[PDB]
Amino acid sequence: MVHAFLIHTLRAPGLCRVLYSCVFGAEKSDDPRPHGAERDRLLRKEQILAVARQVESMCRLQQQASGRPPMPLHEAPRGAFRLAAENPFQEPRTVVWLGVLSLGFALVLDAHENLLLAEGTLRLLTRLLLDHLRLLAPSTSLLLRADRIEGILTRFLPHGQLLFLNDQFVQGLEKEFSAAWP
Amino acid sequence: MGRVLPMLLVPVPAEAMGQLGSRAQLRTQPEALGSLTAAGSLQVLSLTRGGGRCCLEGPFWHFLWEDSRPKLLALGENYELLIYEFNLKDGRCDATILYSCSREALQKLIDDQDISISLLSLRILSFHNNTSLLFINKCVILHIIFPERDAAIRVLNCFTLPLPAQAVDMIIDTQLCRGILFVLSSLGWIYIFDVVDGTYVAHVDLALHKISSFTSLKVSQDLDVAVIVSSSNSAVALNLNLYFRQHPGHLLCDDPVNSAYNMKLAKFSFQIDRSWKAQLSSLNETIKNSPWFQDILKIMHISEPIELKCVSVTGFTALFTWEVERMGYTITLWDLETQGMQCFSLGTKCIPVDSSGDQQLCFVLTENGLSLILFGLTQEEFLNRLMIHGSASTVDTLCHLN
Amino acid sequence: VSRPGRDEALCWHLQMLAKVADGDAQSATLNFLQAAAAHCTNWDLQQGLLRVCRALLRAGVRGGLVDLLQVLARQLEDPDGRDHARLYYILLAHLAAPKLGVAL
Amino acid sequence: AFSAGAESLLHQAREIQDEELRRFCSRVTKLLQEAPGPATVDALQRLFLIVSATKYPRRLEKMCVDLLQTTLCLPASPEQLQVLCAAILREMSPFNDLALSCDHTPNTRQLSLVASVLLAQGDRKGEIRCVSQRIFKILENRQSVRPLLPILSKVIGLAPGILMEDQTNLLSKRLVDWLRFTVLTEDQWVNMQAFSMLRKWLLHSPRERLREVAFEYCQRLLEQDSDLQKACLVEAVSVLDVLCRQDPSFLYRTLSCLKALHRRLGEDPGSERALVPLAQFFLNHAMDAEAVYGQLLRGLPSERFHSPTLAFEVIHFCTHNLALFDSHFLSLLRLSFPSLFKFLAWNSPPLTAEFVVLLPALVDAGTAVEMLHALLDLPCLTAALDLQLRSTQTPSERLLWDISLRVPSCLEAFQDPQFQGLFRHLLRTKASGSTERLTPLHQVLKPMASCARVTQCAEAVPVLLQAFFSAVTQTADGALINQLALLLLERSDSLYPVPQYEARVHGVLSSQLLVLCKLKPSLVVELSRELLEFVGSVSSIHSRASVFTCVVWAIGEYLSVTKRCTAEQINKFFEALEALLFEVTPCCPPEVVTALMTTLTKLASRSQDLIPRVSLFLSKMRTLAQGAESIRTRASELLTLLKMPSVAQFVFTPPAGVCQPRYHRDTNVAL
Repeated sequence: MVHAFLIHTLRAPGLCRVLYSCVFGAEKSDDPRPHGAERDRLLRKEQILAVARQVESMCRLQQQASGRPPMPLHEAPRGAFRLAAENPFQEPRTVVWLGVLSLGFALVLDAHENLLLAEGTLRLLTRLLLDHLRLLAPSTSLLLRADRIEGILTRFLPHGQLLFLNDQFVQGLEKEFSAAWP
Repeated sequence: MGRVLPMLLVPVPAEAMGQLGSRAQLRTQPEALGSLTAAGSLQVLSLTRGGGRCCLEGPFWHFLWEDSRPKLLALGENYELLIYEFNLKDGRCDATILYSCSREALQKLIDDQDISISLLSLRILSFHNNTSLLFINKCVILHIIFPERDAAIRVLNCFTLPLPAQAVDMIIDTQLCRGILFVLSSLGWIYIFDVVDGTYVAHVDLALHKISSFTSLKVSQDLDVAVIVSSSNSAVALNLNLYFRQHPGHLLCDDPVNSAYNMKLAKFSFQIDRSWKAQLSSLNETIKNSPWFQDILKIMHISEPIELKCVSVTGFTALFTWEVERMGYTITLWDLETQGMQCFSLGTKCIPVDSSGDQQLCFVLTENGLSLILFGLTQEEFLNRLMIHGSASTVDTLCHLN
Repeated sequence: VSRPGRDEALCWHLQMLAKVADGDAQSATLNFLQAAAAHCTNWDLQQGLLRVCRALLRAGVRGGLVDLLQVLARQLEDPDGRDHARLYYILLAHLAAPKLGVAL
Repeated sequence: AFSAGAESLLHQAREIQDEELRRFCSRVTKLLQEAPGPATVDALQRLFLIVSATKYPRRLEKMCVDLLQTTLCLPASPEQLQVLCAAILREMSPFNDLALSCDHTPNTRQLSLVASVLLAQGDRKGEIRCVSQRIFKILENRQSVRPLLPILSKVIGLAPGILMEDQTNLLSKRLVDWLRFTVLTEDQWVNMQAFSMLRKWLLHSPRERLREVAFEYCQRLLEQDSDLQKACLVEAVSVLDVLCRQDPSFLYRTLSCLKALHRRLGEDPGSERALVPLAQFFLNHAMDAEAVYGQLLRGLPSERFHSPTLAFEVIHFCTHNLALFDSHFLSLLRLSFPSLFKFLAWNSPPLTAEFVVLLPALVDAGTAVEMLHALLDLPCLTAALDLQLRSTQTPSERLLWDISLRVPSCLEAFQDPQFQGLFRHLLRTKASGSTERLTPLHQVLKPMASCARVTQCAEAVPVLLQAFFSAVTQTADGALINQLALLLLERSDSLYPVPQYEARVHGVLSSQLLVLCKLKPSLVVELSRELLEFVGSVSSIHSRASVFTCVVWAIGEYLSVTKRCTAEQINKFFEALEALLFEVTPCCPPEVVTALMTTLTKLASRSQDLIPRVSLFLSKMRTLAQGAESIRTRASELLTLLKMPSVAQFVFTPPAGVCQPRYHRDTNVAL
């Protein structure tokens, strides 16, 4: 599974506020108070924000205590973690990250999902977002142009599921999406 | 090893014990020891020397001394309530009658509250600060007040029991414990009402705790533990907080932005500040660490006591009284937390004296007189503690008196 | 005693608490001290706190203190403060009023 | 990256005025019903930004909401607008005003968009069942079905049974026919989706042909092209383990497959991560205790401790199947703990919140006397591994290490034959006998003991110590108690000088030796010589300023008259205390003075003669005194309160029940 895909800022060795928080599902919810919208929205927002903070902590601590070119495909920081029930998830989940520059994209995946596939897919997606959208100066192209991100994930990441795409199948999806936008 | 520690801090000859009643009650201070004779005469043995007896004659079958945690108030056969004052100045067992109430006036006061019921029986519940609570007709909890300047007895509150007449007339005990007025119905329920407002603030399912005929129930002075003694010499004690929660069906009683949302997202609630330095404190705390009345603002069977009326119940202890003609008086002590019992057998000429106060140690009137029964205290240990507390004169007195 | 007792200036509060505690306002002081018990990690505050308890000792307060001193003795950090509380709790629980002023 | 213009756009999207919001909704109304051109997208993007970046609900004018819903229901809309509207309705959720429907658009991609709109609601109005049934009905005709399969997968992720048995078998046969090439056309296009959710499908939920082709397709993802190969090996092993779980006979098949793979999986660098699922499969269905499990416990962490994700996998396998641990597995995990400590040295942040659970799960009878030292020498373990990296790496690849600090002294000391055996014990893969004090190696590793990674490892030792003690404080006997006491008495001032390390090990060890003493009061009695030497030395109070208080308090209180005690031991201990008090009066703090007064005056009230000694010397110390105020005042509690012997004889040796809050109210009931 993948509960959500993220793009969030990463501080340098200012709160970490998710620029793009796509939640790929819902959770069962019953309080005696009638089922509202404020409660559910605030829950499904604070969970993702907490995951973003945890990935920021992991990335920063990895940066100081790695020594690997302190401050590039396999040269970016990578790692994994595990969450805490009721702080704030129901079913506990693993968190996968791969930070580039200052845009740490994360994946909240269930314990019955492949880790190596998660890291490979997050790598390919962050390459695609760095190139197709090219926000390495006009960062406004990431918030006012959220439709590009929406298109990219809706093509490659259908409904919180990871695919074992290979050269021929990536060629097929490249034939699919390349011309859909100018 | 619970035989006795039977001390005696004042003597009383058996000449008066041949004249006193079968049950008695003592003030917190040594003010009197009044006992009820079967002939209706109220005998008061002043154990405040020589100790002569005073007699109060009438058709009295219920009374209670002024328990200010002696001013005796009693109701006759004609449902006429009287208040007589006894003064123990210099050993003079002299008494005077201060306040009297007639049955016609009581019915008039009951009717003036729009209660279309004739007073058939009045059972007392308390007498504090000249204010008396009475469960009139077993249904109307009329809180009388006999105020200063000979003001008439007017009910400052009169709330009918929020229950049907099917169980309203089957009430037994009316106990006031810091305002949580409990009325016990003999069928096995305790409708905890509040004398301040009258609401059915809660309800306790004594039946769900699983005999019958709950004769009396004792409330701890902190409203913490309640023990109900039926007419079958059986007492069961369960915790109010646990007995209201474990069966709650019967109980009718970036930094901030995500944190306050954790306060209002109540499906779950984060625990959020999700670093990798304050997530170790959580592990440390988990490893290290690994009531009911707030909203309403084993079993004792001695293998038959006549009147198994527990004297008082504290947070961690419970003391009871049992008297039998065949063998004498059996005094019981139960530890609420430790679940231990100490039962001692005494002589056949001895009756309890309910210390209507703070000292809940069984002060049994024995043949020689006053006798405070304790547990576990050796004579050497007790006298040593007195000496470590005061002079040797007290130790000499307590060693010589026996 | 107005504050719940979660401040970092507890080491400065307890000094006044000891210098002023008496038998007038019991329950509020006991509640404040009970709350502050969890916020004492260094020996200095753990001695100011029992200075407060000793002040109550000298005042003569009897009831409830059999539990405040008990909880302090049972739930502090340094052994010396806990033994201090044990001794002072024993002194209040087993002494008559004058002998405490003459034998404590 | 992060432009201030981007931050301004986000702040504007968050704090858009209500009147401005109404104006924007009106613009959307007049602009969507009109000819939707580039203005349509140029406004929809801003609408998405202003709705997404607001946590609190934004229930704008209804007309906009119905316009978006109808646009989703309007087939003439382009792909861009349809996707953006689907995001609009999949982010604004959950609303109780779900005017949408589950059969409002015929297009299959638009059907996927509608499903994404619907599923983000929740079970507040029975939605998920409706969406699942509608998807099944829409798929009941010819399908294609490949685009909508992810919605199916997510639904079964959130709803395990609403797919009816007939519908479930329909999905099963569809997937089986959809199985078939491999990574190493429309048919292969559906094969990719068939592989992409096989494990979840098996967990939540022709068949002979299924066993012929698709059942072997799990390994065919790997066996039957480099990074995806790594990403697919783990999936293959996990799917094999899932088949073992759903089929007991498959456990032996997967075990045999792992044994066959052991030719290379145990010898191919860069493929070590595939053994963690193999280890899990062996635990749920035990691997080679020497080769496979041996590498998993002690082989891997001594060679590849610098990969922060591999270490998480290893220790998470260790802490996720501790419940199903076996006796032999327990012995194995109890054998190689110094090597498992390598990960905590190198990869502490993602593994300590995991050792806190693991540590009480491998406690042995006698390993504690060495395990405390293993925990004590952990920052030095990190520093030794860092030197190991600096002295074995080709300069070309050396980026996967730290060679960016003070090398020369430590590297020279590595080749210095004075320290050729102690390092081979600190860096050991095993602990089968205690070693010497790390003071020499501590002086060796002065230059690096302040690395970032060593400082990281230094912060996970206190909590692990607490876990270990709380697992042993409840599992101790006499020999263990005495050994631990001696261990702390030694290690008090014998620690690696990593900043802010000894200040925590001191606290834990002292405040838990207190716990041991309260577990057995006779610790001070049986420990005459060591404690006597310690108190008699001024240097103990001059270098252990916060542990000395504990030992002097324990000695002062636990010299109790009430069968191995002798009357002269009190006098000998009093001699040690008298010498210490005379000599003393980080040096001894204002706490040691008061504790010393307390110990002396409360140890001389158990001796008949020593009361005059107090009146001569402790009275003198009071008079000279007449944290200094506390020192002056403390002694009164056994000078004035021990002048009288009867009261003082018993208070200082109280019974077992002065602590529980109701044990004495009857003891003043004797008047």
